[PDB]
Amino acid sequence: FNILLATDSYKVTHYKQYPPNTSKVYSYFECREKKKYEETVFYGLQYILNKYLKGKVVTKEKIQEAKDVYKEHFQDDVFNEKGWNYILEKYDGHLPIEIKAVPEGFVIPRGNVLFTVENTDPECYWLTNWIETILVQSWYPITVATNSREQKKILAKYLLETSGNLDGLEYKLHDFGYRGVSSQETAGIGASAHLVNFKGTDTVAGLALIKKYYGTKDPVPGYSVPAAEHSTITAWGKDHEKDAFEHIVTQFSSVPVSVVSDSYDIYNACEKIWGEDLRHLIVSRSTQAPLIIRPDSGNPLDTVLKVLEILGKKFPVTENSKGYKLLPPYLRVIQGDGVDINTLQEIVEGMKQKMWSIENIAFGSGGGLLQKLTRDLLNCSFKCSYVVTNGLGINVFKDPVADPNKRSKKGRLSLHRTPAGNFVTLEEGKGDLEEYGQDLLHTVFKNGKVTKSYSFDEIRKNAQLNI
Amino acid sequence: FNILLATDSYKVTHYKQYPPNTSKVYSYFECREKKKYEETVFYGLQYILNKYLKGKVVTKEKIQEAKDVYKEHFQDDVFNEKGWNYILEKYDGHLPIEIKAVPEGFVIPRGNVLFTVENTDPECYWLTNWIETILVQSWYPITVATNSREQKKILAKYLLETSGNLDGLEYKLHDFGYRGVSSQETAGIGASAHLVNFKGTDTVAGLALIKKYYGTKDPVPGYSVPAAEHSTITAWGKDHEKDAFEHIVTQFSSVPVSVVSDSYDIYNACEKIWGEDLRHLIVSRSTQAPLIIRPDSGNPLDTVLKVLEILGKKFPVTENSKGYKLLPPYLRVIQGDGVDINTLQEIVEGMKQKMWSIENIAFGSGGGLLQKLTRDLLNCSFKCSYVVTNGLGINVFKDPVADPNKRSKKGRLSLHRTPAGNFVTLEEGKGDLEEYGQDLLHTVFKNGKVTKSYSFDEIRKNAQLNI
Ligand SMILES: C[C@@H]1CC(=O)N(C)N=C1c1ccc(NC(=O)N2Cc3cccnc3C2)cc1
Ligand SMILES: C[C@@H]1CC(=O)N(C)N=C1c1ccc(NC(=O)N2Cc3cccnc3C2)cc1
Repeated sequence: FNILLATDSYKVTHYKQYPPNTSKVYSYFECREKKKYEETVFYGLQYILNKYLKGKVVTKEKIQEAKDVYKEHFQDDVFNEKGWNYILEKYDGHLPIEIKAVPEGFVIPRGNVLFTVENTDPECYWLTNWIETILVQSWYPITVATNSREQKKILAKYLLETSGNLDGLEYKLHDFGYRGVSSQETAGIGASAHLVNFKGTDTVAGLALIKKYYGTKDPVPGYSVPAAEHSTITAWGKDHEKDAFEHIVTQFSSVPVSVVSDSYDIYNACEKIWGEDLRHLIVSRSTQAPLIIRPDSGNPLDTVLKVLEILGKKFPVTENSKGYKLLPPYLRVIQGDGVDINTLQEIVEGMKQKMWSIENIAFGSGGGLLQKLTRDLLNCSFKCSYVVTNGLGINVFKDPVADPNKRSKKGRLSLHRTPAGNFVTLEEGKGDLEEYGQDLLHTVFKNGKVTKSYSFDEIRKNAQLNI
Repeated sequence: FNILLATDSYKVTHYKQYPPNTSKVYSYFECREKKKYEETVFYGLQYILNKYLKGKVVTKEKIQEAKDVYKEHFQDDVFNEKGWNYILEKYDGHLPIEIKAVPEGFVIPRGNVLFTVENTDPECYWLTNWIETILVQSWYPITVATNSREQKKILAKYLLETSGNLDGLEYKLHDFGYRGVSSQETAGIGASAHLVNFKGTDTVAGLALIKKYYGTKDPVPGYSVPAAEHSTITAWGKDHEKDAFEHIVTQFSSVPVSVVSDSYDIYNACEKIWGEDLRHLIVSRSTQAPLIIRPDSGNPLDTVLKVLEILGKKFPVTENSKGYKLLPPYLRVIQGDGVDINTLQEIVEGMKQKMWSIENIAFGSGGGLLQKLTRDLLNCSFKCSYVVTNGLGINVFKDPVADPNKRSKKGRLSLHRTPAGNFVTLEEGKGDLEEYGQDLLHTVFKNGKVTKSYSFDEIRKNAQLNI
């Protein structure tokens, strides 16, 4: 990795575009508010600080590599060799940068400063926005963690209404999205952002990232159970679906086992194969080792409601304290196809209307959880708010005529507790008046060293639901 | 990187789920047909073969790391230590796998075999689908390359109608999506997939991936020009937008320069600042070094049409051979906000309706180009089609009752030229009859060695538009 090749091309030319005699460029990141995701989980910055920004990031070889590449890329010699050499010689290749950030796991309303960046050496005014591209990728873990947590709110609300408790809440949305993300690296980041809110994952890459960059008291942050795919059923031949089911549940008789049942006909599998032919292998299983039946095709709501109606008539169904129907403890369902925040809400409301407890079901989400997200969802944005030119500080901003929603904040920023216990961002250095107590941002990075870190345990505690 | 921790958790348990006495598992990847992306660019497999699959991928330390992690992850000892040890001892940690693939750059209609995977050792039946997760991530570079190319078709069609040529087509869609993707790795893969079709990029990460894994005769596969951001304008102070514009165009007087002009009022910037105050610096510029005015806010179509109307009345507009209006060669426009395949089509059709040539404009796309894409768009899918159990080959498939569109192909597959010059996938080993030509799939991977490679130059040639 070469930080000199880890920015937008145009930023290579920016050191020649600022006003001459500029000693300071001070920039900030926010989840810009709109005209519905009203609060965001801050998670991911620490990963980036440690992997890409900290220590000796500049060498004589990296400056040369970059000079050679940009000479051909621009068909011109615009690369700032002198500026990068200054960093190598003065600070042994350590970035003269101060980053202040909200603590990780913190749940902040839209339109508040989450972190600030500035240069600590007047020579390195250009460096602040060089690293915009790297720092803005914070959007991804922030967004995954926020959208995961909003899904937990929906599951929590319906599990409480239909069961009267939150038992198993942290295992009800399982990460299926390893194959569905753009890269191995994305898989690690995304799975880690999900585990802020839940404990169930099949995206193994997430575990090593958490261990290396955050840490947990427990040996692993995430857990899984044995489960079939279409290959492990269909390999037996079309006329031997029963022989496949029997072999799989018998191999995993004393642990929970998920078996995809839609290879040929989901409704036949539930009613005839599970419901009659193999009934005797299901009803004998322990409460700690249920069969979990997995549909994976058709309208998600309609398929879940019909599978439950089928199983309710073949197995001894009970009625819980609140009047909702419950399968026996050895039998559960998981819907692992077409699950996003929208269809999740559709299914649990649909199940509630037909008097089925949410105790009965868990969800698998892949693309909906880790891939079908953009920087646009929470308006994740990095902008310059304050510069010092000719020894004079100026409050700086954009305010486009045709979009007031893209207006940026002015001057040096500070995050404060209101008297009612909410958050406010003070602009124009007004935090120095100390009318709102102390700044809630901490220095997390300074002059190539990480100065403050959080365990994955702390982050989980900060990210807890109200209830 | 540890390939033993680079799969879906549930696949760790699959070696116990296949029929006993299974010596072969043969699986295939396709872009499944629907009930409108009719043809896909095959690109990305080679990257994955070299980075993750080739050579000694298994060590005594990696088997132990995996055994320790999975023991805690499952709260059970399910990990196949024996199977992974066999690969270490017999093949010096080299994967006993054969992968056949269509050549990279190839444009194939939906629902055709793109690559096949199988084990070369009867012991390693389980290995074929272990690597599904890693191989299926091919969806991302395939999808980016396909969607980029469809956008090139739209640009090509309207540039021809309005100008009568394709001059500068390969520079008209510029990659802005470095900050908008989920990771550094994704940035590299995505930018590389775009450069299959175009030569303009700001996602620098793409250049090193191409050089390392593919190669070009040319020194670099992608190019860029100097450009401003809001920071390099707004840093001058609200009342000095003119002083900023003048400084920037003067610094980059002999090369093309992009200047974002919407910081406060885009319409004022075009009509008064560019159109009157600084007119004398624009009209003096060379045809090889134009000013490119950049709006970045408001309705994309409406803003482009109004900026052009403004500039058409302040600058000497010509009428080309085909009756469409053309700015002087020293003045061009780029729309770099809210550009996806849909809005791209909206704008060029809108410009055509108002008799503006597509010569006038180029596009910047970030999230639309590299992030706002899923595995669902082209139905990228990996399925088992053929097994050998008890020495007997079986043709295998899924066929869900409630979704015929998820039906998979049967038996050993082969890709052929039809007599009319189209593609067909033969099922059930029917390719072994010589009734069609040669199989177009070539062995690209066998027993830990990459056996066939393509230059980025070859891939570009294969991916060309007809015309
Ligand atoms: C163990 C949890 C808890 C629970 O209460 N229920 C009902 N279900 C659980 C569960 C059910 C199923 C799985 N795993 C799966 O079905 N997988 C794993 C997986 C990964 C990627 C693509 N497809 C699949 C199929 C994982 C956990
Ligand atoms: C030079 C190309 C070719 C051409 O014909 N036109 C009209 N425009 C071109 C061009 C126009 C603009 C740029 N670059 C930019 O405006 N950038 C670069 C960039 C990257 C990420 C986010 N924002 C920006 C702003 C690069 C190339």
